[PDB]
Amino acid sequence: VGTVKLRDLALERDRDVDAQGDLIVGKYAMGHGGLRPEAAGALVFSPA
Amino acid sequence: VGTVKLRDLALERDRDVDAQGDLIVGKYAMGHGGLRPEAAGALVFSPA
Repeated sequence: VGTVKLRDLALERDRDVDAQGDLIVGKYAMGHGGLRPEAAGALVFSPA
Repeated sequence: VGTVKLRDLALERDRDVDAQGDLIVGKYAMGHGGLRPEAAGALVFSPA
């Protein structure tokens, strides 16, 4: 399994005057996938 | 009678960029009530 990164975590603050409030936000961007099917497995329960 | 203040009068300004203007605001917070019933009265009219 592999991962590709474009951006990292960040925080930001802002103020609103039409509603008398405050704001906080965080964000990033990533992607995931699988590479080799011959290096994986699982253990399960037998059918009832 | 009495009065209780939590915040006092204040003013504030802002800038709007999507309508090309400015804003001005004023605000406060208060509450009112009565304390002593032995120092009050009223004058009225006779019925009918």
